[PDB]
Amino acid sequence: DVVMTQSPSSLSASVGDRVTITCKASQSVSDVLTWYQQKPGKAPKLLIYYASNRYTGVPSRFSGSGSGTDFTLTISSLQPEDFATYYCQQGYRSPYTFGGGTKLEIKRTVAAPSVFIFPPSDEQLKSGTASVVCLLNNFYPREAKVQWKVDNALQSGNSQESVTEQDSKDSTYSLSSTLTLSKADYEKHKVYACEVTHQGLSSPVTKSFNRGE
Amino acid sequence: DVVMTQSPSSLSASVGDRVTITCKASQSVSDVLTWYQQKPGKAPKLLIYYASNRYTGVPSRFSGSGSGTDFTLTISSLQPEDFATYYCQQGYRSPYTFGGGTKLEIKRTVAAPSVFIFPPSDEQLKSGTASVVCLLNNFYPREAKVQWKVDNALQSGNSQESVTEQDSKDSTYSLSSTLTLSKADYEKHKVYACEVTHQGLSSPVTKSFNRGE
Amino acid sequence: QITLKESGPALVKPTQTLTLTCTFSGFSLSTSGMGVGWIRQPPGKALEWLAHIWWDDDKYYNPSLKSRLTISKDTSKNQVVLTMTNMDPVDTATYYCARRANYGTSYDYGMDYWGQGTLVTVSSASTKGPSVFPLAPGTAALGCLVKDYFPEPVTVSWNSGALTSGVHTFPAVLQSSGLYSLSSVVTVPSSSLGTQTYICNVNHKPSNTKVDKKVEPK
Amino acid sequence: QITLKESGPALVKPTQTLTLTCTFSGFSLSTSGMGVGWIRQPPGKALEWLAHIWWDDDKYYNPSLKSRLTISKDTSKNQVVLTMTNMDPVDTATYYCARRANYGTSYDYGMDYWGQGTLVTVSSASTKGPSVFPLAPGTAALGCLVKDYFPEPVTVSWNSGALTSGVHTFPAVLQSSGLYSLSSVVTVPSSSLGTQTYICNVNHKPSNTKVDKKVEPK
Amino acid sequence: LTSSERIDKQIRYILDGISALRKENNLNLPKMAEKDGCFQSGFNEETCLVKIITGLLEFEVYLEYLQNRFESSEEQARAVQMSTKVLIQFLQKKAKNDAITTPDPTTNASLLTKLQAQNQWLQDMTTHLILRSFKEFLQSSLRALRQM
Amino acid sequence: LTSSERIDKQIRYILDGISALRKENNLNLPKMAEKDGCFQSGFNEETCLVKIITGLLEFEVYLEYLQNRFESSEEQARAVQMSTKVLIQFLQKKAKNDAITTPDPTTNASLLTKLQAQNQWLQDMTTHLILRSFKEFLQSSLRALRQM
Ligand SMILES: [Mg+2]
Ligand SMILES: [Mg+2]
Repeated sequence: DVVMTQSPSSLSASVGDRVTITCKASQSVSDVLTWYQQKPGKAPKLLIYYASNRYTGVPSRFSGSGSGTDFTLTISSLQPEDFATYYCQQGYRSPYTFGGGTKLEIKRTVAAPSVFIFPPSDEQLKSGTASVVCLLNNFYPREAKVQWKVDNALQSGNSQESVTEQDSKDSTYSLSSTLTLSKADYEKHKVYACEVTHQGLSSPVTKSFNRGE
Repeated sequence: DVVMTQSPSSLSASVGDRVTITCKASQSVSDVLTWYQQKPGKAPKLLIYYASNRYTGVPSRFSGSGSGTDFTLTISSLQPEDFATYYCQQGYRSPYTFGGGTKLEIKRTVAAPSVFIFPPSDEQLKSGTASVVCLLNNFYPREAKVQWKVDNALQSGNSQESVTEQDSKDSTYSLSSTLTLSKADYEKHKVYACEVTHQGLSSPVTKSFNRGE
Repeated sequence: QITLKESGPALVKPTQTLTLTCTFSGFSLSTSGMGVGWIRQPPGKALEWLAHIWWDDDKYYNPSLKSRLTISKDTSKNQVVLTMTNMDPVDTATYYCARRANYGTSYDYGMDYWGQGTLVTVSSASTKGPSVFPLAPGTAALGCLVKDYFPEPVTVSWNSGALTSGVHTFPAVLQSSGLYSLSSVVTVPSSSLGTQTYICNVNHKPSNTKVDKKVEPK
Repeated sequence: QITLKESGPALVKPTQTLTLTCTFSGFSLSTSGMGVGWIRQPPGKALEWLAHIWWDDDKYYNPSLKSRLTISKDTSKNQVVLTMTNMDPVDTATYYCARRANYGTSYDYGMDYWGQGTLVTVSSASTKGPSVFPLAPGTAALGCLVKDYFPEPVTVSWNSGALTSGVHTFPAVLQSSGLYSLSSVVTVPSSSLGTQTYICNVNHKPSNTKVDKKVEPK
Repeated sequence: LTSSERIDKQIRYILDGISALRKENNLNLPKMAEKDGCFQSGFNEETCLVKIITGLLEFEVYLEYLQNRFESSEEQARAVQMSTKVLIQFLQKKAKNDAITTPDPTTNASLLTKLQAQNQWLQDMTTHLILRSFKEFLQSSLRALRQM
Repeated sequence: LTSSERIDKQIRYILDGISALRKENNLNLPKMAEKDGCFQSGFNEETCLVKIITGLLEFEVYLEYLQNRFESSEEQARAVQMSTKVLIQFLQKKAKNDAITTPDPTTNASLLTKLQAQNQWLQDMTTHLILRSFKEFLQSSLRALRQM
């Protein structure tokens, strides 16, 4: 019956910056509006209740405002601890509809990734397939690409990427590019290299280990 | 420090009669006075508190009155259930001194006792001594005397009397005159008789059993 | 449910410590205006108030006996203890503990809740269990005789409490031998002598003695 | 302490009943103004309010899903049950239950207490336990690889929770084979490799599978 | 009455009223100590009376606080009484369409006499029950009212 | 504000005041039933409003009862306040021999502001503690006073 709409759907700001997130209602819900903060996977945490009243324990930098159909959440001096998705819920009438959510990202100076490679394990090789993992730790921005080379032959369709959510301790990300081959493919070649293309590098740095190490 | 004195120390009235029990104080205890009713052996039962206020459950025929040093407990229409000793306690200052107590007895028409005799038991005879018991059930007044005859010889120093407290069901008493002899004395004679002298009799009725019955 | 129960010895030697314990339930001695007192009653005598302890540990005593009297409480176990030392035969009595509540208010009922009472005999004579004998004869009575025991009291039940009608239990008489003796009879119809079973249950707690005897005629 | 915890299956076949149970502690659902609701969140998606039950059994639902939704409560066991039947793969999500308290007052905080949430995967694929392999190299990283399991999620602890510093656990990636795969690494100093023991504790509750692997170089 | 009797009945009157009212913070309220002389362990007829008059005067401050608290509750209950009366006018004005029942004024007078005729435990219980039933009634009403 | 908003904030005001008051008898108090139309199992925008206005008017009787109860407590607390003042005059008159301490009027004013500055749970607790300490103080005093 009620539709809540949030804008923007995503936001990126620096530490010490100010963040503005708005939420509109299809019909008036008076001041009965509630903001939530959600970390990845974890359950939401209560921030503001009744539009402008602060829940116990919430820092003073969080402040909501508005009534009727226009509502706004404001973070005064942004800390890296505030990395989360912020949701909007009206509690006036059923259904207690949520908003689309606003993903808040933290900015920082461009950081080069710390790259290390792990070879396939002995137990995995003594089985069906093999997997080579390229670890890229603590870099920003999240935008990055990883290419795999096997005997100087670029691969395709053999790898998948996994990225952590933004580490609120330093606003960095981490990548895990896993190259999956068969046991016969790992024996048919010798050299295995990971090619990292990231903004924090002057050149696409390549790491590699050999079959006999 | 405080001395409570009750008068009379004993009282006897009929069913449906009125009873007056007074209690005096050596010094003023205001209205802080408490009456108790005590059955034989059992713990006292609360009747009146604060001189004239009735404790929960006490029948309306109980009513106390007075203040300072003159206090009075009154039983309007006496029932045979009211057989007890009534006490007087001041709760003003320590020591919380009691009165001497007033023993209330119930009057009734003179009742003749129902007399029966029990011979010494087989187990008692097959031991040190022997005991003959003369039972006198449900009589009034309590005044009664019992003589023992052994081969028509009146005894002395060989018997003791035990009397029940007044049976509030019918205001009667019961006697237990126990004659104690040695096993040789019970064998040296044959006839054993109990001589009951009571007001409810026109003549001192005698009961008896023989050695071989 | 409010319950106060006394606990202690039924027999104390002369010039020997008497320790009585009153355990209560249904109220807290830490409540404002609450108090527990001790009152004794020699056999067939008037009551005598002994001691009292209040919620704030302000203990009071009868001035005549304060020399040998020490009262104390433990509100965590609901226990009030009155201690009498150097006991004399003059101080043989039934010892009660009573509850005094709502001291200063218009609900100061006084000693509104009492315990059963503990009979304390003071004598150097030892404890002895009783001997029970039956007594057998439109009514002819029956009963049984409980003789030669020390100290008072005993409990005589008939058919485990199923028979209370027409029961006259006589108080104990102290024989010149120093031991007590009593009898308990039941007024029964001569019709039910061959139908019902008449057995007396004699219990002497001071010696943990329990005797049962069946009554039959001859 | 207020605790709400969801309980239910991690895997449901298509067109098969899904039964979720929310057990709470620290409050009574019979309290005036108290209520418990159900809210779900598909992986990486926005929240969607599902149902709600009040203290007076006045149940409310999201109008779009009321056909397959039946909520009920048992205030004697502190349980709220939401039942979804004929499950579809579109309704795979993390299912939360939340507490709504003091409804009409100025203390209507909203959903102020939530549970951890239960990840519900809907697929005919069977449950499979994972396979764990170590990953080994002034810092050279280490870790271990958890591969080929179904369904999500797993839990990867390092040294039974004693090691949380510098840990980057990566989210699972659904392989084209249909099974999930993830890795968990620890940024360790190369100095402590021969001193401390680095073992990862992999726990996959949907299959009651628990695996431990030691990480060593070569 | 005499001097000690007027003291006893005046205190008995105050103690009864306190029980009628009774149905972290580190505050210093006067208490009775052993050295104050009001115990048998050192009973002083004058030292105790000095502590009594002193403690009651130092208690007289907190008695004014209690009257402010119970007056606040009296002003609180009268506010709920009048705020409900406005809530009636709000709802009937929004309705404007009347099959409305209004209670009998003399039936209410007969009930108020009966509600207050019972003892204090029943009236403290009745006060306890009226508050819960009315708040639960409003929460059920407001929920349906918000669905409009 | 609009019609539904004034209803919501007016009810929110009443509900807050009821919680501020809250810290056998078979009485008929209005409740919300399924057939009254205020539930989802049969939601009627008019049948529910008829039950709301009716139930509140039938509740308006018991609201007058609550004001009489809280006024009785206000009159009760003011009586203990004045009865203690007479108890002071009684005791000092019986003494007549004065090493008497009288509290500072402005020190009491600073305390009353602090006692009422804390929140409602602390003040309900403070009211709870003042009553127990004063009754216990009087019972200890009266006991020593009766020993004279
Ligand atoms: Mg006023
Ligand atoms: Mg007035």
